[PDB]
Amino acid sequence: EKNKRGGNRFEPYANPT
Amino acid sequence: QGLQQILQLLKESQTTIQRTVQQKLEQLNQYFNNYLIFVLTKEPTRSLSGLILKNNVKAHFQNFPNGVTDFIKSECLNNIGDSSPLIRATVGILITTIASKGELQNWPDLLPKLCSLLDSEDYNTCEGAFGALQKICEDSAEILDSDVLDRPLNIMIPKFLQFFKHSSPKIRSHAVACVNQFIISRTQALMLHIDSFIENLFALAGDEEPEVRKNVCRALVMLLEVRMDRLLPHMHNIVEYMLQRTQDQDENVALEACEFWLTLAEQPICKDVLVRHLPKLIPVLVNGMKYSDIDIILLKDDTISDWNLRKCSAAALDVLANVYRDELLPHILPLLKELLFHHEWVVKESGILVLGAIAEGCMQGMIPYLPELIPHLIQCLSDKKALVRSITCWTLSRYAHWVVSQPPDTYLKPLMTELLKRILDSNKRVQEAACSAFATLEEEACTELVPYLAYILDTLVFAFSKYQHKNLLILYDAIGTLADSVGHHLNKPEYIQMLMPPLIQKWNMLKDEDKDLFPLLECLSSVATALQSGFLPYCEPVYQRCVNLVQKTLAQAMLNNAQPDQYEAPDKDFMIVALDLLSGLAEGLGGNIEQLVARSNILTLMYQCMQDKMPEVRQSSFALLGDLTKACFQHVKPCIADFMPILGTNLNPEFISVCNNATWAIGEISIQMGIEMQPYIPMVLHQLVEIINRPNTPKTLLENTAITIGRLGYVCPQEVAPMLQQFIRPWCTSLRNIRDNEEKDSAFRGICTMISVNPSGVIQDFIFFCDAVASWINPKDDLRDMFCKILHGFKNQVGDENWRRFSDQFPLPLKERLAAFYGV
Repeated sequence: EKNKRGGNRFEPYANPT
Repeated sequence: QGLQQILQLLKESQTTIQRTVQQKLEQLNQYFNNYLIFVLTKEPTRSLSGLILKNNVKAHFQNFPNGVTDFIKSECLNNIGDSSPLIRATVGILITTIASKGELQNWPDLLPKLCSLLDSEDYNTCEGAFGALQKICEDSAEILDSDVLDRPLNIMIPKFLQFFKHSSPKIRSHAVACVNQFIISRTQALMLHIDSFIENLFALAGDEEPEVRKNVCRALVMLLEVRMDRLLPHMHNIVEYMLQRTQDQDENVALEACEFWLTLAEQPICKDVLVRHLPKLIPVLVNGMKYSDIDIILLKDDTISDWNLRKCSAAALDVLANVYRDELLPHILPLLKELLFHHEWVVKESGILVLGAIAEGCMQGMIPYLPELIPHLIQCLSDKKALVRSITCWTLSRYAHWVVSQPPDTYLKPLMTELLKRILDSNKRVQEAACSAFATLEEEACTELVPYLAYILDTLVFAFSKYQHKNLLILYDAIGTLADSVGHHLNKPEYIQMLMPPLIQKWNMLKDEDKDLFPLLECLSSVATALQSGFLPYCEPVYQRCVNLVQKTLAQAMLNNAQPDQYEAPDKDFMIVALDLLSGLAEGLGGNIEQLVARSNILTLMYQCMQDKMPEVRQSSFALLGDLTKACFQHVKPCIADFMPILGTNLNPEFISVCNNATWAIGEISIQMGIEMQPYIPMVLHQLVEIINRPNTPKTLLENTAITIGRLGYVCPQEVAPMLQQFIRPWCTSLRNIRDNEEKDSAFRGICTMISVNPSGVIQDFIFFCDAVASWINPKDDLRDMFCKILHGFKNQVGDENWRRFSDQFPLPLKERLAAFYGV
């Protein structure tokens, strides 16, 4: 039960705010 | 003079000769700018010089000081209202460029002269001053107060509000913008002149000039968070305004209004106040999610604005689907029937977006319609038009969960095949979309993927050839995700042969400083765990390289610490990544890692990583600790005395995953550490019980905390049992949910050992313990004995009739299992 650097998956409406 | 020699260099700049005077002027800055503002202040010939000067300021201002600097300033502040609109524009651009480079301290005379000139009878000076004043307010992250202004905001705010009534549209805007730059700070002068601001905005609502309307929207949007109490009495009558503001022509106002629903939604008040409006709003949002001449730019480098009306409207919809859940469907479903099947594609795809947009929110109310829809999307996957492909990928991933819950032939198998095709699609935006979507699918469809690994590996490994940078980063994600979602099934000579060879080129190709290692090594760490001992040929270079990264970024960090000016801080993501791979090597190689660990200086390194300022660094090395502790305790033990004090001071719930890995390591330590763990228990035990009891910690932390306490009990019941009377309640509440793994068996042995040292500290809440023992379906033949004696101990102590009395608060299975299985 141990516990990244990315999350560059595709989104149609990601907010740069 | 030599000004005549300058007047030739400017009048030559105004295709080959251009680069000649451009490098001749930018270089003559050593000898200068006193001539630049001289030409502007004493048309296109002299407007250029002011902009040449502007670029001298922007590129090298510290080389300026008082000789020129003060003459520049005094010169254009007297010309702030020149009646030639190009000159005034040149001066204004200058004013504001000087005023962001050389801070506000270096030009204190400025703002008070600008605030003064707003009251000029000459309109050009008013408009000029108000313009620069807006640019300064806005281009200033820090706000503006009475110090710099030379007026109280008590006088300055109402004075802006006054200009809301100026005839000239250009000024009213300037006015609203200036006041707008004070809503966030919640500054008092505005909070007190609040009802005037509101009343004034409302008056400006129906303006004609688009800029004013944007500024009014942008205002009403801000006020919504900051000062909800005032707006609420006007909500419904002001919703309808914003509603007309989205349909409003001029997209720059449409967008600026659309934000209203994003922020409005995030407010508790939303659900109940907005119900009446959904009939009119939802259609309007869906209409915004369509496309326009965006296509023209999008088909022919293929990129548009990062944020725009389409995204905003979609985001609005996503959130709205989360606020209302299923009650949203009667407002969309009809319109969704009309869109999803449609001859005009630009329409069909907007419907596809809508479909995905509302996935998360409406999931439950959307299950009925899925058997119809999922296969419809699967045929769309192979639509003629790319933009219609890419997004059905996405929309499908949004439903990946359900797809996996149905029989794997109906939906999974066709979806997966069509995806693996799309991953290799002709154009980039489909590759990206489809590849990402497949990674989402892996996550959900776990071992259901083993039937297809050969084809899956064929696809991914092939893309390594096709793909380039942008999409390559997502491919790493998808490859790593496979390894995770499939695990050891991947460890087969046939598979290692396809997968590894390309991953190593990338490895040998990339130099140590190359930020491209991040997605690679977080991929390789998932491979390294999934293949297990399969990794052996490759581990020696992989291991050494990570330690060097870790050593290096530590070394670099030390230097920077001793001398921030002479040495720079390092990118810590490099070790956060290195550590996480050594961790995943420690997990898949288990024992086989020892020698590499023995020879290396990894543990000396880890000890500073645990002490690091940055949570993520700590978090990674604790996970690494626990991993090594499991793998080769031979080498870890010789310094449990150094780690425990760290692990203890790191049991802090505000860093939830640093804390989660701490708790986990401690637990794993004890197993290896046997009785020796006893002097260390005081270090950890109290705060550990704090965490088990403090409310609103995620189940993931509670569960680990519970496992750890048990394990610490099992091994040292003498020091752990005294406390028993305090944690059992949340302990059982937590470990009642977990399946009968070894983690659990280890944990329950803990309390069973702790009970028969301090039974007094369990009777008061013996219910929880009984639920917890009715959690077990198959205990080891000696653990059910530990339950047996402990429960019988409670039957003989309390008595036949007094125990029958106790079981009356038991659902029948719990009672029948606690009676047939244990004999009580």
